[PDB]
Amino acid sequence: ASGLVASNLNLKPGECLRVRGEVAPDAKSFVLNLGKDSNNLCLHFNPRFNAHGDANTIVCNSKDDGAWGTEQREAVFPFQPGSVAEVCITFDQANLTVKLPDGYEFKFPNRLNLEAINYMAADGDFKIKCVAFD
Amino acid sequence: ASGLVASNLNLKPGECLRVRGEVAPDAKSFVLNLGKDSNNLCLHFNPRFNAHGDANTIVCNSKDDGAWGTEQREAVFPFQPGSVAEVCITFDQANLTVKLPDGYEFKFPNRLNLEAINYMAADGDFKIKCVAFD
Ligand SMILES: OC[C@H]1O[C@@H](O)[C@H](O)[C@@H](O)[C@H]1O
Ligand SMILES: OC[C@H]1O[C@@H](O)[C@H](O)[C@@H](O)[C@H]1O
Repeated sequence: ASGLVASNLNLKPGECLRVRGEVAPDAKSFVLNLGKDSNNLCLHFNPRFNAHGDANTIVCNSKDDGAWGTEQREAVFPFQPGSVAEVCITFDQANLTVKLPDGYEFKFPNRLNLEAINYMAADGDFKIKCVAFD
Repeated sequence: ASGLVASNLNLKPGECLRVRGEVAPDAKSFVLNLGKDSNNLCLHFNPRFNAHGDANTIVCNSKDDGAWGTEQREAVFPFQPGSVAEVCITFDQANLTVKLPDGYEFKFPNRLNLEAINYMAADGDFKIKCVAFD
């Protein structure tokens, strides 16, 4: 009952991952994890409506062998409870580029130095409606 | 080398699962599996161009607690190596309905009596590019 989990993605540098989902009507936060596996994440994309002291804050972090890295926070929050939201994530050797619903873009360093993303997992108040790879 | 693997799909009866992927240019066949897990498949969708002694025939079968059931072969074959193909799948407790690229649709008995589909997997000859739930 958690969220969609996909493996063997083999997303190489330069490829874009497009994820469209539904934010729960009473969402507190949702997560989109990308990486090698559940313990090695190049991107922990975590928009928080109201959770852990954050109010409408997008928090991103890396996870190397189970250990969380230094969190990064964005200046915009183009997400609304009970509404469709789409995010596009591009993979590069140095950084991951994330484009939000409203077109805002930001980068998150590829700390684990992954050469390919093979794992994706969604969880929280986000019901995935479609995923596309390129 | 296998294809994409998705779990926690939570596909419910009546929902439409649209899968679009690229058929390898030198594929002798390809597989799209759906079910509870790798050992319990409500649908083993296997178009065969030239494999296992068959030619341009779509072979369907189920796998219950590891055991393969009786195969069913389809009447059409709207597939070709080295091209993009999309299939649309839905189900109820009695049957699964598979719609092909040519708009043709057939039914395959839901032998596992599944009330939800949580697992999907493609092999090395079918590269999934898009997955939708509607
Ligand atoms: O640094 C990332 C982590 O931050 C925590 O506050 C949160 O509870 C975890 O689920 C994870 O998001
Ligand atoms: O009916 C399903 C089965 O068909 C056989 O021909 C094949 O060798 C098995 O691996 C399995 O796919």
